[PDB]
Amino acid sequence: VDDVTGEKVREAFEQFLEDFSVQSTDTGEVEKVYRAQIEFMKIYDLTIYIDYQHLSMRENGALAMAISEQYYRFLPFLQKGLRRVVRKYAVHRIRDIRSEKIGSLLSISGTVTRTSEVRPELYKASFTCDMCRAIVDNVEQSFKYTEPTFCPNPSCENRAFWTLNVTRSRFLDWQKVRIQENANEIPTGSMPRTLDVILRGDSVERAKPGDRCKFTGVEIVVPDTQLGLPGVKPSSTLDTSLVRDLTYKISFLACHVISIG
Amino acid sequence: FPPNLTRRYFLYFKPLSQNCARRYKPLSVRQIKGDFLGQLITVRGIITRVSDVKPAVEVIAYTCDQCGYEVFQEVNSRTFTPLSECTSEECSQNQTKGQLFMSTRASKFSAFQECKIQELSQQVPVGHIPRSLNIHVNGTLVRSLSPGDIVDVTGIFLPAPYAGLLTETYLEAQFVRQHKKKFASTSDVEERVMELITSGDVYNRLAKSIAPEIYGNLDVKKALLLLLVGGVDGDGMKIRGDINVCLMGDPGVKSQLLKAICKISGVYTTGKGSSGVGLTVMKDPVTMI
Amino acid sequence: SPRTLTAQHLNKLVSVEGIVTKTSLVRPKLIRSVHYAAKTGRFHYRDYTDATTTLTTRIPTPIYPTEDTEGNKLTTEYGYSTFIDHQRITVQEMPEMAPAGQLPRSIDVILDDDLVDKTKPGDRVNVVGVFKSLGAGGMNQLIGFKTLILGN
Amino acid sequence: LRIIWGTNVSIQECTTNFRNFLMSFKYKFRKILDERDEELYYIKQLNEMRELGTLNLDARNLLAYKQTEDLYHQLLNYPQEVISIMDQTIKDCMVSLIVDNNLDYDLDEIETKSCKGMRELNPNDIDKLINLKGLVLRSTPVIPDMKVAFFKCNVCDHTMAVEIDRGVIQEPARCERIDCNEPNSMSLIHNRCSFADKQVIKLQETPDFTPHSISLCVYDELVDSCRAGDRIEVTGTFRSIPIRANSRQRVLKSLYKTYVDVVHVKKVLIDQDLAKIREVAAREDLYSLLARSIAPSIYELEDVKKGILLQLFGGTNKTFTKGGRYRGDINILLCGDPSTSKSQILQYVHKITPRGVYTSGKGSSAVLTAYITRDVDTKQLVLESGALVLSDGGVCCIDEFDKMSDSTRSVLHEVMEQQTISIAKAGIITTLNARSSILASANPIGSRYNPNLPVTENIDLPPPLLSRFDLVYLVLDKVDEKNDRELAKHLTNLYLEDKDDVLPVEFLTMYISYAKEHIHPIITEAAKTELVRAYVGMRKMGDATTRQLESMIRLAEAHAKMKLKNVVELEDVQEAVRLIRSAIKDYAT
DNA sequence: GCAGCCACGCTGGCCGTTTTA
DNA sequence: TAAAACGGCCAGCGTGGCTGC
Repeated sequence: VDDVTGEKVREAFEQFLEDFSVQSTDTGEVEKVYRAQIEFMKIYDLTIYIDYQHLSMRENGALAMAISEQYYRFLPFLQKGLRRVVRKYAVHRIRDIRSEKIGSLLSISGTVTRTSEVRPELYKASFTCDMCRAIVDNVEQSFKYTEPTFCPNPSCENRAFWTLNVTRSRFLDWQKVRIQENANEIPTGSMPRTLDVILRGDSVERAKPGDRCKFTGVEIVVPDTQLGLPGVKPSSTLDTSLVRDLTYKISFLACHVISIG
Repeated sequence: FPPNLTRRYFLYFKPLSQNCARRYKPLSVRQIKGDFLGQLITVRGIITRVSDVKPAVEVIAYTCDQCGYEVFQEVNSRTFTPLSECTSEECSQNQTKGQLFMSTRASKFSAFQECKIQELSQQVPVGHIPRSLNIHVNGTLVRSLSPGDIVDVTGIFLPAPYAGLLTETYLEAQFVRQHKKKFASTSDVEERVMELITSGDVYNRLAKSIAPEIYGNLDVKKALLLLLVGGVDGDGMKIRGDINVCLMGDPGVKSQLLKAICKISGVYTTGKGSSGVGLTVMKDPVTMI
Repeated sequence: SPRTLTAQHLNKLVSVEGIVTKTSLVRPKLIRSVHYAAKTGRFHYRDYTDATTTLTTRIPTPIYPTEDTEGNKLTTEYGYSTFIDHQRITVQEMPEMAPAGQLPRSIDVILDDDLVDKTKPGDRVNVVGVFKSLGAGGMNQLIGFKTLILGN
Repeated sequence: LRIIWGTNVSIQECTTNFRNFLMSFKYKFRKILDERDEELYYIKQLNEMRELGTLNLDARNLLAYKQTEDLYHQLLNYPQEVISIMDQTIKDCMVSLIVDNNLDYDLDEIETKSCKGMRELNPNDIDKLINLKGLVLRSTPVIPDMKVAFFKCNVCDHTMAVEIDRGVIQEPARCERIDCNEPNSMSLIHNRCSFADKQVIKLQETPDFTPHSISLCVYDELVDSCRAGDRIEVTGTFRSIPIRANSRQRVLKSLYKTYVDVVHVKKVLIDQDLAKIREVAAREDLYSLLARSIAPSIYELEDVKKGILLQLFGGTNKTFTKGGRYRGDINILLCGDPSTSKSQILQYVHKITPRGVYTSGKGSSAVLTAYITRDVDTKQLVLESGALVLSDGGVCCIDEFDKMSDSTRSVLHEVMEQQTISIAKAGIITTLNARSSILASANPIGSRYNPNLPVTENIDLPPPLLSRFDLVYLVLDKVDEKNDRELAKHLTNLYLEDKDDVLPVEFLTMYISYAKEHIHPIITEAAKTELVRAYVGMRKMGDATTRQLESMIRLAEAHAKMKLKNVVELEDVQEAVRLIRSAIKDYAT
């Protein structure tokens, strides 16, 4: 279902980037600007620099109004298409955030406050039991520290478990800053509002407290004092003794962040 | 259905007066021994830090939603525990049991509120610190006790269940007799006011009557009478009917008149006795204020 | 004296002198429970002890009872159920009696029912009682065997 | 008849009775009102819902209407379902009206769409309608809320879903090769699932006729439907929900926690006047009519009132090609002897300013700016803007300017010169600009300003900042009798009854706002001749600097902004210079 | 060569064991 | 000492192999 929709969007965007990028003539860049971007990346070995207008150029927004709604749905499709290209060749504010904005693209500007340290990540759990073939590598990486997989195919069972291999993996570093809202848009008698933002990967350390920036359109929500909030707090009683309950909050994630302003 | 589940009413006991006891009780908090639990007492004191009234859950309804019955859980303790999926007579002896949940409109509540009573500070020993005590209020008598008053409180003395064997006590109120009857609650007023007017030389007698315990300072009493008057008030500003007269001079005038102003008119405060939070934030009690 | 009070001058009746200081709070304690059964129309009886009251190492019997034998509702009663107050205070020795130059050191003595709130912080009091040591001294799960004084 | 098990209502009597109400309203409230266009409300309002493509209602339409009185108490007792049935039959009325043309606004998609207070409120009122008022304290961030869940699996990864129930979400054991033969473990994605929006806002009331605060739990459509500090009346229904013990287990404590689930908000991110503006603009006596109508409390300081008028029409914000960046800010302080009600004048200025900030003396520090403080709920240190940031655009008001501290009044050099704020500590190293019209007042050393004495001497101000100001005024005491008679007759009339001139209260207020962007006064060549002509005579007094020249050029164009003049004129410059010269002739002593 | 009975394997429910407040 | 969670112990159901018709 989503595999088919994302696969058609994926093939059309792969054809899009494989088509012309910029309409300009020989005076300047002619064509294959994103192809020259990857060759520029081959010169530097870092990432991708994408425009919203260039993605909006080929399908006249048909493909843009496909990605701008559920981007979170289309992350691995966008990575797999770029991966096949590799093997083939080698603005709003905090008030504009709703639940319909999850997965979609929206740009937010603001005021940077309280930079944070550098901490590595994981997303490569290689955890298997006491059985001889202890060389698995869980393809899970979600927002859960569940290293050992249940069903291996050794003589070991699901309860047989051991630690995750911290030596055969690919990690990344990141920081977590909390952006403040501008003081030039807050009304009178109003205190500033806060919002968390996550800076992932290569674009790390670009932050500076006290700056105006433009952000990636994507957005996430992280699983979790929000007890007795009140609100109907869900539980995980599956359909058939007695799990935890939960109450979340809106967060933010990005991959391309320019720091203009 | 149990008859306790369908009540809609309440019952109040009634204390005996001392006149018939004379023919046929003034206790202190120190006199409240922790051995009179279950007995009938009568105390007096000062209402201090009155909490707010919040609803008390009494019985819990449980909708079957499958067999259509109603399960009921009566709770008289502070806490309780959740029950099973259904306790219907038809959900039982069947493979598919129901699934219940509570209900609000079928449950029964009751008025609940508590406060603290401070000692009279006249019956306190010469080298002790006055204690206080918690009194629970329920039902009709709720929202009827202002803090910082003098009242006769009657009740029954019951402990509460919770290092292993420490019994924390309280009092359940039964009758309220308030000393110092609140005003504004005209006949008896003009019964003395019309006589006061026809008394002759009223203006000098009025200002002469406020704090007559000093000698002299007649114009000072005139200023005190005018401070006691006050009382004054489109697309502009109103007028404040407040007077602010300062006093300079020393020394035999010095607190004799200063405490007397709050006597005739009042919280007496000093310099260091009030901090920056005193004359103008605490953890909220039982009921971020 | 509290200075030479430990190890020996132990597990006996000791006469202690000193100053009344830092009086604790007054809490009452339950001893004898009265419970009424509805259908039998009878009363019942149940007691509980702690290490302050028995003076002898007896098996502690702590939960408030209901539905004991047949299914009769053990409605508890009051008034007739007994209670006794409880209090603990500290007494350091007299400061002039101290050695060459030091901060005086102290212990505590627990009172009983008719003697609650007899010492305010700040007086001169002679005390006669019994040196009682309670608690599992670290053999529970690092220095234990905390002390107090009873029979006062 | 249709009936619900727990309630006593029906589908059709409610539907037809609501349709009866939606087809009958003839100003019945005026029939009770006795009247002291008679078409029903819902036809026109349903058309405004219809052609615009765009629920709650008030109370008097159902009281005056005799029918649906039972429907009133049914909604009063069961608001949860009656509103849904009302929207269903309103949708049906939309379809009953749309069959006239059958192509209207794309029928499928439009088809798809205070007696007493809180303290008096008994717990008996479990599910009732409560009319309340008050103010708003703060606003929590957005809380998400799942409406439809999301599930996946492991073998070929089927991803069916189910929705949220009223309290929990269920999930089967096996989904691939359905709920049989236990093939693999079900996956759960709590980010592919649907959500909702909910926000909690705590409110404080103003108990008209101990303090108490209330809260509420608005939803999707009511997100930011309230601001903080507004006088909002609150319509809602009471709730009460249990709480856990020690936030961990299922042992529910007694005394359930209660809240409010609001319905309607009283909050209220029932051009053409320009010709009248030009009529008054064509008046010859505008320079006296506009200034005289500003403050009817004082009948003097006409030059000062004119300067105050020009404070909002101050200069032309001229930035050069490279560098320059010269704003139109002007700052004028007035001072002098008491018994002038100067503070009431300044508060009136604070009232005229749409974003006025009225500060005072000895309550400020450098750290009116840099309001950095600690957070409470998140337990962090959040940097906040100061009072002058609230003055960004407009006029600020400061009292007792002579009584500032060492840090206070020294920060003002940056504002008078760069009109910036320099933040540079460990938290944030970043500057920003915040322009305003600084205006203040103070009192001299001597109770009476004596003559034959320097003005810089009898004022506790630093002389570089003293001449940095635009214009300095002097208020002196007069020994007359005539001004005291008009003073006491004027003030006696203002004091009596507790309250031949045209007094526009709001014409000037919108005139300045209209003239701020639509008026750009130009200062061409013809004025420079008179400028140098006046400037040589100005420079003749010595023993006058370029500071006074910048004062005259920013004050002449300020008057040119007045009376809607996009160019400069050789005239209006004489009194522009003379306004400064009146102060200068006061500097003889 | 096919059906019924017995033996072995798999699935579901209840009781026992462990830790925090 | 009580309550909650997970593992072990006990009970019920299904499939394959062996025996009889």
